[PDB]
Amino acid sequence: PIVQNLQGQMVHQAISPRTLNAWVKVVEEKAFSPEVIPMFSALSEGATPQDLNTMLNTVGGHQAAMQMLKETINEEAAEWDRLHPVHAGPIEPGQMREPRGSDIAGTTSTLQEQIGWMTHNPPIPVGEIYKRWIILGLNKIVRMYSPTSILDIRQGPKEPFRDYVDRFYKTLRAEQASQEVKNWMTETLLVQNANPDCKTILKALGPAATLEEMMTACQGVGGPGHKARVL
Amino acid sequence: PIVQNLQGQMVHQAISPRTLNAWVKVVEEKAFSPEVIPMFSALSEGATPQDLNTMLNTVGGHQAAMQMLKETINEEAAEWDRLHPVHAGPIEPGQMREPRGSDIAGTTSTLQEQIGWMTHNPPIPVGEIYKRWIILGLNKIVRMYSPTSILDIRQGPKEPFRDYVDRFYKTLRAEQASQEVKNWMTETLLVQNANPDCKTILKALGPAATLEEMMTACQGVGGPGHKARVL
Amino acid sequence: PIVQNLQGQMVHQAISPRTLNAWVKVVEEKAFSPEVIPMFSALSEGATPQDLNTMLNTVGGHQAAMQMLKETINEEAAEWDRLHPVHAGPIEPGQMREPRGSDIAGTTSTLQEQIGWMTHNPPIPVGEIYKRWIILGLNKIVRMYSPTSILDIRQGPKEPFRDYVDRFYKTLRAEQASQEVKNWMTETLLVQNANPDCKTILKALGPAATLEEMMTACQGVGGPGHKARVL
Amino acid sequence: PIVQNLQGQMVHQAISPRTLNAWVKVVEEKAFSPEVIPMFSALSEGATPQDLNTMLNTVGGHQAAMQMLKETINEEAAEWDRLHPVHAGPIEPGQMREPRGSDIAGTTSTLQEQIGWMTHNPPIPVGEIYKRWIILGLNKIVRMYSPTSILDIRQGPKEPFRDYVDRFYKTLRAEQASQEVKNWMTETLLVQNANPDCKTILKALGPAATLEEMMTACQGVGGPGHKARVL
Amino acid sequence: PIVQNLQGQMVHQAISPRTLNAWVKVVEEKAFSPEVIPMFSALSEGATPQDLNTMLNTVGGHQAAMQMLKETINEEAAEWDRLHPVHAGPIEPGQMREPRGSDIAGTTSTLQEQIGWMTHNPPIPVGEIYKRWIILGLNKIVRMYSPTSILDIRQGPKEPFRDYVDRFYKTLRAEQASQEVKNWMTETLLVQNANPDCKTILKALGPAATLEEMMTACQGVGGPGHKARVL
Repeated sequence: PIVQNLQGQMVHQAISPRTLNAWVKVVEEKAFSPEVIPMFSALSEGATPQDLNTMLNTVGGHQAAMQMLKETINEEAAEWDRLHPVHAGPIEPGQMREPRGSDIAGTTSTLQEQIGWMTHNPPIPVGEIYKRWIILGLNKIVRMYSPTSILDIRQGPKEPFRDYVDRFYKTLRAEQASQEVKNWMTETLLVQNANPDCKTILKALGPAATLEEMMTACQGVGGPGHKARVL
Repeated sequence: PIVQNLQGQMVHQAISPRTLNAWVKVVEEKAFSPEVIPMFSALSEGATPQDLNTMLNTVGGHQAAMQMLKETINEEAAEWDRLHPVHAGPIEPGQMREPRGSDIAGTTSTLQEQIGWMTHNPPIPVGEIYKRWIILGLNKIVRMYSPTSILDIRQGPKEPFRDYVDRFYKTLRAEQASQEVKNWMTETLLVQNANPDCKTILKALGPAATLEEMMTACQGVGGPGHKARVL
Repeated sequence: PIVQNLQGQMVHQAISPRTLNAWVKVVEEKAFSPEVIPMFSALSEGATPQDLNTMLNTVGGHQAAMQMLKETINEEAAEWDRLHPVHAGPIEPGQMREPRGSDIAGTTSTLQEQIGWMTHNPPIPVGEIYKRWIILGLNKIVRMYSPTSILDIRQGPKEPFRDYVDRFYKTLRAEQASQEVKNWMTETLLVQNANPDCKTILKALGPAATLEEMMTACQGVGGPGHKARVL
Repeated sequence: PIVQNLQGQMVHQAISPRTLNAWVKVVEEKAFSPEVIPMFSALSEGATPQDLNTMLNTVGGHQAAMQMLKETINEEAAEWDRLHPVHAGPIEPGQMREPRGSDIAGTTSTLQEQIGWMTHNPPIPVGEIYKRWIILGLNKIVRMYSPTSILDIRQGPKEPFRDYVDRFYKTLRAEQASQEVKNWMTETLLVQNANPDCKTILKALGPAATLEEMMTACQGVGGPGHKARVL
Repeated sequence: PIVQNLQGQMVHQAISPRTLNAWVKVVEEKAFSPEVIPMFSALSEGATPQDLNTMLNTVGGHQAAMQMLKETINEEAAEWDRLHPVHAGPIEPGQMREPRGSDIAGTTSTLQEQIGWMTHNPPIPVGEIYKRWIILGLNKIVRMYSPTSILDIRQGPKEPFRDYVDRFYKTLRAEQASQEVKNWMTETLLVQNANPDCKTILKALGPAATLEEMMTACQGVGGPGHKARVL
C-alpha cells in the first residue's frame, strides 16, 4: 500500500500477511455480501494493483464467484482499452507508459510503474480504478446469488407489516429497480396479501407515500393469535 | 475521518477496519436501541459524509429500519434544498459551488468538495449536518421498535424495587417523556406501577425521597427471587 | 404566432382558425393521449405565451384536468424565479429586461415584451420554455386518464396472433407502466392467451423470443385478421 | 381584420370563411356553451368593429339572445360616453377625432377611422374594448342557456366522482360563483354527493382540498383504468 | 424539414401539421400495402430525425407496426454501431463528431447536430438514412400482414384467372422477390397454381406465352369479368 496520498510525505509499505489473513477471516464470516464491500474498501485504503491482486489471490473459498469477478475485471479492462487514445509503440528510449486494461489489473504492469502513476502530478489513480471494477464485480456477485424467493417473502394474512418488509428488502438487497417497480413489487408481494383492515389504509396511502407512513399505519388492528383488536 | 478539526486546519486520515469492527460488534450486541445513539454520535466525531455512509453500509441487518432511516435522511436533504435553493445555471469559473442535500449525503459529491465546504469561513459543517439527520433516523427506529410502553409497565414478581427503577428508567429512555414529565414520573408514575405491598411502603416513606433511599427501599418484596438477587 | 414571408420569423400575426380547430378537435376526439404532444408541437411552432394560453383557454372539455395542469404550471413558474437570483439596483448595460417565471407563462408581461424576447437575436426562447411546463402538465394528466385494461382483452378461439399483437400493443401504449411491469404483462398475457396453432411456435421460439421472429411466425395460420372492423 | 406587413405596419385583410364557420357553429350548434368566450377571443384577434358587426349579424339562431348582446353593447357604449367627454370641441389639427361610444361599436365610425385609432401613437385598442362589451353580452346569454343550477346536480350509485368535479367546474364556467361561495360548495354539495373514499378526503382537507388526492382515490368504484377515457 | 436557401446553406422549415394529418389517414387505410412506402417517401421529403420522430409519434393507431419499426431501428442502429466504433479524444477545432446509431434515430442528437450533419461537407444525409431504416421496417410489416407466402397462392373455385393473377401479383409485391424469381414465378408458378381447366389452356400456348397471351386465354373461368354490387 501507499499512505499519505494527497496529504504530503507519502510512504510505501509492503502488504502485511496479518492484513491478508484478517481479510480471509472476514471472508469466512461474511462471504460476498453488502456488508463486506465497505470492509474490503477500508482494508484496501491506498492499495496498489499488486496489493489488490494479492488480496484476490489469498481468498480460498467461493472460487466460482472469484472467476466471474475476474470476468468482470476482463470486461472492464476490455472497455478501458476500447475507449483509450492511441499510445505510442516500442520507442527507443523506452515506452511513455499509460495504463491499459491489463496494466490497471496489475497483469502487464509492475509495482514501480504503479507507484510511478500514483506519485504523478496530477496522480493517475490505478488502484482506485481497479478497486471500482472489483466493487462492480462484488455488486454483480451479490445480485447473482439470491438468498430468498419472492414467493416465500409474501405477507402473512393475519400478521402485521414488519418482518415481511425486512425479508422483502433482504430479497432485493443489491437490485437496481425503479421506484415504480419497487412500489409494484411492494404492493404485489406485501400489500395485496395484507389483512383487510390494514390493507385498505395501505392501498389508500398508495405508492407515493413514505415507508414510515405505512409502518405508522394500522393502529387499532389486532395481532395474529389475539381474538380482538386490542393487544 | 478528519484530524486537527478543533482550532486548526483539518487533514483527512483514512478509515480504520478496527473502528468498523467495533461498530459492527456494537450493532450485533445492542441493535438500534437508546445506548447506541450516543455511541454513534461519539464515533461520528471527525466523520466525513463518506465515513457516515461507510458506517451505514456496515450495519448489515435491520433492513426495514435502515430503509426508513434512508428515507428520513432523504426527507431532511429535501428540506435543506427547499430552504437553500441552488441556481439553475452551471457554476462560474472561479466560484466555489454551494452544497445541495445530495452533496451533504455524499451521493453527488467527493471528499475534496466536502473539505472545501468545511474550510469555508464561517464553514458549512456537512458531516455535523448529515450526522443529525442520521441520529433523527435512529431515534425514529427506537420509537418504532420501542420495547414496552412506560404507562403499561409493571414491577416483576421476582423483581427488587431498585431493579424495577432501573428497568422503568431504561423503558423511559426509549419512550422519551419530557424533562418536567420525567420529574413527575419519578414522584408519581414509578410508585403507581409498583407491586401493592411496596406501594404502602413508598407512601409511608414519602414519594419524593432521594434515589439512593429508593434503591435501598422495599427490601424483601418479591419472594425467594429477591433473596437469590440481594446477596 | 410570429411569421415572416421569405423565411425566418419577425411579424406577429393572429392564430389561424383551422389550426385552432385542429387543436380543439384532437383533444376532443383522442383526449389526453401521447399523440397529442407531437401534434401540439407541430401546431405551436412560433406560438407566443399568449397563443399558448389561448390554446389552454379554448378547450371547454376536461376542466378538472385543466386545474391540475394550471397548478403544475404554477409549480414550474414559482421554481423558475426561485432558481434564478433576483436582481436589484440599476438595470444592466444594454439589458432589455429579463423574463420572470410568471412572465414566461404570459401572466405578468405584455405580448409586445414576448414578441421582443422571441424576435431577439439569438432568440430568448420563452414560448419553447413555457410549452415544456405545459408538456409536463399534460404528462401528469396522461398518467391520470390514458390507461385501459390489458387483462380484459377478449379474442375469439382461432384469432391470428398478429391481430392480437396489434390490440395488445395499442393497449400497452395506453398504459404508462414501467418496462419491467410491461415485460410481466407480455410474459403473463401475450404468449399465454394466444391461439394454440401459433402458441406452439411461440413456445418453440423459447421464452426469450424476439418480436420480429414472433411476427414472422404463423403464415397461413388463423382466421382472416381483417374482418368485423370499421363498423 | 388588421394584419402586420412589417413590424408596426398594418394592412386590412378579408375575414376567413373558416372563422365564420367556427363562430356560427359554436353559437348555434353548441347552443351557447361557455367555450364561446375563449373561442370568440381566439377568433377575433385582428378584428375591427366592422368585422365584429359582420360576425354579430351572421348568427340566425337565438335572436332574443342577439338582442341581449346588442343591449349589452348599447349599455356599455352609453358607459363610454358617461366616462369620456361627449363634446371635445373642434378636433385638434393633425389628430384623430376622439371616439364616442357609438364609434367603438362601429356605428358612427368607418373602417379607415377604426384602423387609424388602432395604429395611432398612443394607440387606442378599439377592437379590444369592443370585445369586452361583446364578452359581457355573451356571459349573460351563457347564464341563460345554462341547463341546470349548480346545487341541484346529481350522481349515480357507482360514480367515481371525478366527472362530478369535472361537471361542477364546467358549470362554474357557465354560471359563476365567488371564491367564498365555492369554498362553501366544497364543504357542502361535494361532501354530500361524494362516495365515502372521496368524502373522507373532502371532510379532512376542507375548502382547499387537492384534486390529485381525490383523483388518486376511488379505485374500487370501476372508473378510469377500467373504463377507457382515451380513444 | 430543411429547405433550399437562396443565400447559403439550407434552412429550417417548421413541420407541417397537414402532413401529419395526411400521414395518419394513410396509416389507417393503406399501411399493410406496398402503397405506403412511396407515399411515406413523398410525405417525408426534407425531413430530419426530429421531423421523422414527430411523424412516428403522431401515429397512435397501428402500434404493432410502430413497435416493428422501432425493433427494426434497434437492429439497424446496432448494425450501424458495428460499422462505426466511437472515437476517443477531443473533437477537432470547429468540427463536429461522427453520428452513432442513436444519433441517426434522433435520440441523442440535437436539431443543430441533425442540420449540421445534413449541411456538412460532404453532407451526411441522416434523415434519409433513418428514413430507409423505417422503409426496411415497413417492408417487413406489409409482408407480415400479408395472408401467406406466394408459393401457396392458388386459384379459387369461382375466382377468375385475371382476378387470380391480380391477387398473385399483389401477394408477390408484398413478398418482395428478386427479378428472375418473379420471371420464373410468372413462367411456372402462376401457371402451376392456376385452375386445372384454365391451366391446360395456359400450357397450350407454351412456356413462351407472354402475360398478354396468358390473360387473352381463360374466358368462362370463374365468375363475371365485370362485377355487380350486392345489396
